[PDB]
Amino acid sequence: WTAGLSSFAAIPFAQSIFYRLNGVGITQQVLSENQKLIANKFNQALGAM
Amino acid sequence: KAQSKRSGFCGQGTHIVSFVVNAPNGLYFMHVGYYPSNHIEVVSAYGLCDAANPTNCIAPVNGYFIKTNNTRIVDEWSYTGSSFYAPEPITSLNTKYVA
Amino acid sequence: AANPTNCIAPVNGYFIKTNNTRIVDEWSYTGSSFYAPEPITSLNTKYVA
Repeated sequence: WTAGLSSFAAIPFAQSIFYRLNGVGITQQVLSENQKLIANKFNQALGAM
Repeated sequence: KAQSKRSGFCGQGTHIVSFVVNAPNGLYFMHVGYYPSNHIEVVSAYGLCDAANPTNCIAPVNGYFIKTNNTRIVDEWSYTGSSFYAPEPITSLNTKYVA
Repeated sequence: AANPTNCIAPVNGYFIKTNNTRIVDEWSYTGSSFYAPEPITSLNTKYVA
């Protein structure tokens, strides 16, 4: 969360996507764990583009 | 109207105060902006797990530099967190830490 | 005197008798409910002033 400046530096890309998804939508980290091949579905979406 | 909750345009990085100046044949904007001018690498501690039911997790900043309770992310000092700085959310499963 | 102290978080402010303020335009929208822990005490003690 870069609230002020670049002091926050860097965070793991995969973890950042999960946290941002949790904030944007009701999908939660526990729900994401229940969901299977979520990353594979994201890869399929990139392939479709 | 508000320095906070503004997309970056008033100043590079942080913006503190905004002023209005009358340019000839137009409007001139003068803004006060904060630039770090130095960077020092310190290890963060993404929250902590405690015996209390709500664990202490640092929502405003990524982590705590030392003792799992530090607040020297600003210009100077090494003040330690007293837990007032970090809001307490519902505990989330993780290894001896909020993570 | 106790560790919790009067503080301004939303409209807040007010004078004697702790908080006597209304977030809504209509006066006395909130009786004075809020409480909560106070993070720190500023200079000119007995008052956040």
